[PDB]
Amino acid sequence: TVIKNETGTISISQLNKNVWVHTELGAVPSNGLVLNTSKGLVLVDSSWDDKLTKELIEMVEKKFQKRVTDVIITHAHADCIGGIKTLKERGIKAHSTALTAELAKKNGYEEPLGDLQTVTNLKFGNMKVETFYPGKGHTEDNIVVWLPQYNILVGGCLVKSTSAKDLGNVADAYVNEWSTSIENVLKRYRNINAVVPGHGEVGDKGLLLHTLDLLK
Ligand SMILES: [Zn+2]
Repeated sequence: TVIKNETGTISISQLNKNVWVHTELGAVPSNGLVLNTSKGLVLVDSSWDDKLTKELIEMVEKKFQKRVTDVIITHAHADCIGGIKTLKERGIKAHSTALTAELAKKNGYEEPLGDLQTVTNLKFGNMKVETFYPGKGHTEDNIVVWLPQYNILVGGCLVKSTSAKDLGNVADAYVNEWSTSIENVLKRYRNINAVVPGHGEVGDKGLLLHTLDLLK
């Protein structure tokens, strides 16, 4: 099941019952998650900017007939925190680590909550979510999201997709530490099913090994 906007720059597809993957084109595609809970919609990352972000929010609210209550910002880059202004004026809580919050202000973005610690467990209705800071990699502040009831890992931009041969923007990256950070994710979650990369299609733990390979 896949739903798109008239333009084709925004799509939302179902992973399973309450988990969907949203993708926006900026033409570079960017992934995020949409969690349908008994108490509102929770998103993992926003979109490139405020127009795409408002538009994404509008679609999911229309489809599920619920409000987006929270959003998890994985790092301080446009494809993740691009629509923080949109989120704040709609009363949407933008969760982020303290580091991500200061880096956002540093990049001229409105500041997220800065409430997430190294390991944080959030539960929205019946939907369990865990955020984990593995260390520096793609950016200094990048975190991953884990859904223990489905064993789905949102590696975000710390993980590259299967056909990706480029690590992307490393001007802000910590290439050398990146590998150790992926290892921490691997040691922390032993039984991973699906992993969502920041760009590209959903895969498995093989995506993390693939990324470590690119990093060698
Ligand atoms: Zn990034």
